[PDB]
Amino acid sequence: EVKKWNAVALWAWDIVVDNCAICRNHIMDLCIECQCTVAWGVCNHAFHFHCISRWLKTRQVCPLDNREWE
Amino acid sequence: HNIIRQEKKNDMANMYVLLRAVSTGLPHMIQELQNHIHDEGLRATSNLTQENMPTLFVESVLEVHGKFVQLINTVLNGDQHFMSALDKALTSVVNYREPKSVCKAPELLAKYCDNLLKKSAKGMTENEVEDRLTSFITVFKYIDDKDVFQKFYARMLAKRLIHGLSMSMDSEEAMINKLKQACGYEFTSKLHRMYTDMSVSADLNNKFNNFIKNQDTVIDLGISFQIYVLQAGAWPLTQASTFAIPQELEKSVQMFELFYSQHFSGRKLTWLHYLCTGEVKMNYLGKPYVAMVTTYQMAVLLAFNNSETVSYKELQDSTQMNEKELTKTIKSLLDVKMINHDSEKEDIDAESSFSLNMNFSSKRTKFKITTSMQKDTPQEMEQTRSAVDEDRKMYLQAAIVRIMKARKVLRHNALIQEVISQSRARFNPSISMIKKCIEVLIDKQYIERSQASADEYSYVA
Amino acid sequence: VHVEQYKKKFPLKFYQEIFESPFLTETGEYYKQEASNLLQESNCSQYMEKVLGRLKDEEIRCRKYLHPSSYTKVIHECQQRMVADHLQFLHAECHNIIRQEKKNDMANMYVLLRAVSTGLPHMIQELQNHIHDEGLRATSNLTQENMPTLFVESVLEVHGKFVQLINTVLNGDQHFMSALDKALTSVVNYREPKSVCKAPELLAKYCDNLLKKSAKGMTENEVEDRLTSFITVFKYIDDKDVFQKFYARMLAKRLIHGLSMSMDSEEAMINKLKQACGYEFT
Ligand SMILES: [Zn+2]
Ligand SMILES: [Zn+2]
Ligand SMILES: [Zn+2]
Repeated sequence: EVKKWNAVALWAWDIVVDNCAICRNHIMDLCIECQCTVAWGVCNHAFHFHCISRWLKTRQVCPLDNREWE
Repeated sequence: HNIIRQEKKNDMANMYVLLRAVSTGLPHMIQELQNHIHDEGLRATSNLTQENMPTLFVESVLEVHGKFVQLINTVLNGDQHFMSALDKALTSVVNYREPKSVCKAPELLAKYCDNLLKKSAKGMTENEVEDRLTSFITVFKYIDDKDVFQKFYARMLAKRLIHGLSMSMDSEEAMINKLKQACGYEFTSKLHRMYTDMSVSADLNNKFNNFIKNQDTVIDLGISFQIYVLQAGAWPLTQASTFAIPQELEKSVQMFELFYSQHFSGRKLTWLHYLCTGEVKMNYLGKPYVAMVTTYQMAVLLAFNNSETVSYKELQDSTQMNEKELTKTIKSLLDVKMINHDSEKEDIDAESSFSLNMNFSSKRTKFKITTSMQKDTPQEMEQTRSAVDEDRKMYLQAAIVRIMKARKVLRHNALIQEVISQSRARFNPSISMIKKCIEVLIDKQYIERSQASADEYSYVA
Repeated sequence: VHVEQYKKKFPLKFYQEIFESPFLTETGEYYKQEASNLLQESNCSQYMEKVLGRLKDEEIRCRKYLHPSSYTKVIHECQQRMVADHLQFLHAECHNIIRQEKKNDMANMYVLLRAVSTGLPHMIQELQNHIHDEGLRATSNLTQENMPTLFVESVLEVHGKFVQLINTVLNGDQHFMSALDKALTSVVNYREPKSVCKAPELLAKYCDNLLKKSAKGMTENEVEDRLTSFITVFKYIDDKDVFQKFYARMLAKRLIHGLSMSMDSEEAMINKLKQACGYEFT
């Protein structure tokens, strides 16, 4: 009828280890040019809209996974 | 040399001041006092052995030190030479080891401090706790292999924290502050990360609950859920059974993973099911009973909600759990007699089938399996010692590399001595182990034996 | 080789013209075949182990059989066949290796890639991307509540661990510690904080905490060690002049009110800065 469950979560290989792979800035702070906009991508990776826009216009590939990010 | 063995305080003062007047009177007194204190401390520490009570190993030493310090303050005017001699004499006492026997002193001190912090020690006031631990750190000052104590205390602290068995986080924070002053911040950085993660987990659960309330569609998980989020860098849980989660927990797992992906992007979660525990309610009996069991035990119990009798193959397929731990879990459940083994054989085999115990009766409606984390297994200490040995190997290799690079040219004995100087505080190293590390680094081409002399080593790069 | 004993010019010409060329050709062909076969099946780490095994066997056999002169050329050909041909594949996978590393695994990257000239510089750049990014995690996570303590220990730990990794593994190649300095220098100076020179003024705050008497304080001997470690951070910091202007102001307030715990401590503080910059800075 009633069930209670205690669990432990273990995490590694964070994207916030590198934060933006485009710029040298945090996942939450402003970009290099900007310093605003957290644009989530279907690529399961978080980058600034200014970062992903600039480094997608010049190269459609995502540097981390070597494929296309949106 | 005779008059120290049976001493007269006035005579001691007279001979002490007279020897202080002369230039060379002191060293014989210093050495003989060091030897006498060494022998007395060895006699004191050898008095008791394996009497199930570890505080004596601390307490007696304290007393001896106290007695001696009183004397050194009373008639010796607290001369620093005598202070240093007392320190040298007391160094051997704690670092005493039986032949072929490893030094259990760091283990004993870790057990003592853990026992003080455990809720089993009730009626003990916090001020008295911190006074005892102030004495404890003073005793610890004489320990050589701080790394072993560090690892043991880290494991014990993790065990206490995961189950909330500590007095109060202020107490352990004061302890880590005291240890940090004692050996530097580096000695306590991982433990500070541990405490920080423990503190943050509450806000993590709060944010998770806020996300739950903020979902577009109201979700009824059907279970009460609490989870704890752990960093890989400080938690000593590096071991990784292809166990299958029960379907009831799949909804909660998926929704929490979605939460963590949305709020903490790019963080890859890992589940330690063997550590996850939970509350199970049996309603098929005459009274509703409540059990505190692990996820593996819970999965076996839920497998019976669809059939009263389950074969071993069915359980193993439903859980995808390895034979050894599945057998262990089944035996543990059989011990409480919540299930009945349908095969006459005492050994559980592949053909073993198990039936639900409709006749189960317990003195408590809500019951728990005793935490074996408090229990000590001889294998665990040996594994910890092996890990510490590997860490010592790596650190000694590091020290050799740093010294060799800093000098850019050095002798064999000079490298050995500088390694000895660098690692003396961290642990007691050994010459043969240093030579082994040197050979290994030669094999990997960090250093090369000098062409002028094999006793000199030169940096390859 | 001994037949041409008495010829004055080109004594080894017959040896090279009868034996060495076919031996080189067939050994190159054989190791091309072996490299292809191993790459067809092996894993990156296993291929790494097996190429080292083959290169260890080659030295032994060549010492056993051929002339003392011809070791180098055969070894060079063997090197030019295995690692050089598949160098691009090794570069591709190196990204994952550095971000999460096995001590033995990525160590052998240094040994193999050292022989080929062009391969090495790619790795040194990849390390900078990882090491700098990790430091950003250390900084951006810091809380504004107690700033002075956070910077001093955090960046040192990042510096200390990466110093520990680099020398235990990569044979401490000079170029590599240069990569350490450039990335670390970049980290300490950022524009994201609203206040410009936020870190340099916070150094004075950390010094201000040490400028106070702090009767319930730590040992002055280790205090100098903190300052000794503090200077290590100071070198990576660009705006040294801003620090001196701020530092004298709080130093003056500490001195005029006697807030300093000991005059000798300040003298060492002055002395240590002298070897750092000195002259007008001190
Ligand atoms: Zn960015
Ligand atoms: Zn922006
Ligand atoms: Zn992506």
